[PDB]
Amino acid sequence: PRDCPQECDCPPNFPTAMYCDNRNLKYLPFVPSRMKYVYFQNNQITSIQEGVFDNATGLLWIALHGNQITSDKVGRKVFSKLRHLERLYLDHNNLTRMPGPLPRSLRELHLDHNQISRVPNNALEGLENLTALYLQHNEIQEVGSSMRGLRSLILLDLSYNHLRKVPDGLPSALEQLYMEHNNVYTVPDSYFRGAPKLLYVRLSHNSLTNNGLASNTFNSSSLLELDLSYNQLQKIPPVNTNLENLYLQGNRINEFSISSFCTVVDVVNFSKLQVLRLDGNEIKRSAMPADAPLCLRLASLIEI
Ligand SMILES: *[C@@H]1O[C@H](CO[C@@H]2O[C@@H](C)[C@@H](O)[C@@H](O)[C@@H]2O)[C@@H](O[C@@H]2O[C@H](CO)[C@@H](O[C@@H]3O[C@H](CO)[C@@H](O)[C@H](O)[C@@H]3O)[C@H](O)[C@H]2NC(C)=O)[C@H](O)[C@H]1NC(C)=O
Ligand SMILES: *[C@@H]1O[C@H](CO[C@@H]2O[C@@H](C)[C@@H](O)[C@@H](O)[C@@H]2O)[C@@H](O[C@@H]2O[C@H](CO)[C@@H](O[C@@H]3O[C@H](CO)[C@@H](O)[C@H](O)[C@@H]3O)[C@H](O)[C@H]2NC(C)=O)[C@H](O)[C@H]1NC(C)=O
Ligand SMILES: *[C@@H]1O[C@H](CO[C@@H]2O[C@@H](C)[C@@H](O)[C@@H](O)[C@@H]2O)[C@@H](O[C@@H]2O[C@H](CO)[C@@H](O[C@@H]3O[C@H](CO)[C@@H](O)[C@H](O)[C@@H]3O)[C@H](O)[C@H]2NC(C)=O)[C@H](O)[C@H]1NC(C)=O
Ligand SMILES: *[C@@H]1O[C@H](CO[C@@H]2O[C@@H](C)[C@@H](O)[C@@H](O)[C@@H]2O)[C@@H](O[C@@H]2O[C@H](CO)[C@@H](O[C@@H]3O[C@H](CO)[C@@H](O)[C@H](O)[C@@H]3O)[C@H](O)[C@H]2NC(C)=O)[C@H](O)[C@H]1NC(C)=O
Ligand SMILES: [Cl-]
Ligand code: NI
Repeated sequence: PRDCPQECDCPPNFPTAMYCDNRNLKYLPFVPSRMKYVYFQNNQITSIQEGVFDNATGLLWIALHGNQITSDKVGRKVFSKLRHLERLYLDHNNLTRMPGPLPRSLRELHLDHNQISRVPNNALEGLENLTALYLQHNEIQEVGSSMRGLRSLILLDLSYNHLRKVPDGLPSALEQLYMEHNNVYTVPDSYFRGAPKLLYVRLSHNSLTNNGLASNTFNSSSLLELDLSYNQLQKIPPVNTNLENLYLQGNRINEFSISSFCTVVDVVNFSKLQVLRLDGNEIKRSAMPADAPLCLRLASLIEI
């Protein structure tokens, strides 16, 4: 049992892999039953025909990035019988909608550099082993509640999109969240309290104003780095003493309030901030009081 499409290469030393990448292919051949790894990247494929993977029920990897696939030419239920699929690469195509339904066994999903306009609420239903989701460089306007059920998700990249609203609910294991270069103008009260293990957040180049925030929005005990540069902030939003890096350059901040870092300062209460950028705002260095180091006791680099 070693049949192989003529346009592809199947190594004898590794009979469960099939290489069809970078060959000017125009369509997908039907995959042999034994295959676990298939590589179709960097061709001129335009469609994923119905039933293409139905013989290979043991597929783990599918690489389809770097083609010209459109959403109307993704076959019906084409991924449905692949109940062990772990990794799927669909970045750099011509997709306008989320493909699906997707197998509940997925661990990584790449969908960046397409033209996806929206993530419906049920688009990622049941993917409880998904650890990384790449969606940057699309035209997404909203994702709704699609992220709530992803119990294993560590990384979510939504940067360089058209987001008007932050995701309505975050999963509990999330550590990295990137949403820079979007159109966010509001963030709700206690938004990050639902993500106990969140470490890195980027929200630069959006349309944030203090009136669109709550007092405690960015006060979270888990955060290490927070990037909010080039918004339209007039005041330093309050933060937790655990925060280590804060970027606020290119805003409209017109006062230095020490109470944004520490509500009370004593021998054991103080900010652990190491890096702080406040340059490109409406304050001079003299706006920072002489006794500021009592609060910012660890600040090694402060730019104003
Ligand atoms: C996709 O899969 C089909 C069917 O797979 C068959 O059913 C599965 C449940 C497994 O048990 C497979 O092992 C099994 O093959 C493949 O078609 C099948 O091809 C084989 C040839 O290797 C056919 O067997 C032969 O059939 C002739 C005619 O009856 C006999 O004279 C021979 O003695 C021998 O038995 C088998 O009949 C055929 N099955 C069907 C339903 O047509 C198909 O090749 C495969 N495609 C790829 C690309 O892998
Ligand atoms: C899949 O998408 C590619 C790329 O689409 C490009 O990026 C998008 C974000 C939009 O901005 C699109 O407007 C943009 O094209 C498509 O490739 C594109 O094909 C068209 C023709 O089909 C190309 O236009 C030509 O451009 C040359 C100059 O190089 C002119 O001389 C021609 O007269 C003609 O106008 C376009 O340049 C090309 N873009 C890229 C980046 O290669 C692709 O067609 C599409 N595939 C499907 C199946 O929809
Ligand atoms: C979500 O993922 C879990 C667990 O995945 C596991 O953990 C990873 C870190 C890796 O180590 C993976 O290799 C590993 O599978 C899935 O649960 C697992 O399901 C498989 C069935 O496909 C179970 O296989 C069994 O394993 C036992 C040995 O304990 C054998 O005796 C059996 O014959 C059978 O092969 C596996 O045990 C099970 N693991 C756990 C920890 O539950 C889960 O299926 C997956 N979710 C979805 C929807 O696919
Ligand atoms: C950032 O957030 C911390 C902690 O926030 C606490 O936990 C959240 C989940 C919410 O439930 C908050 O409501 C809650 O306060 C803030 O630290 C907290 O500051 C308050 C002062 O407003 C402390 O409360 C006071 O404590 C004294 C002495 O115990 C009492 O006498 C007072 O009556 C009053 O209750 C609170 O103890 C303190 N918590 C911790 C864990 O340190 C922090 O102020 C905030 N930062 C900014 C800039 O707003
Ligand atoms: Cl980039
Ligand atoms: Ni880019």
